[PDB]
Amino acid sequence: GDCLPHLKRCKADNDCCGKKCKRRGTNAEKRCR
Repeated sequence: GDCLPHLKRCKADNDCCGKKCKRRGTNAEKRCR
């Protein structure tokens, strides 16, 4: 169990520590933003 930072690549929407991972469309897995 560990969320990603608010600026590192994320493999899932709920993978960052902000629960807001950016992507190329509507939530997917680009980078924590």
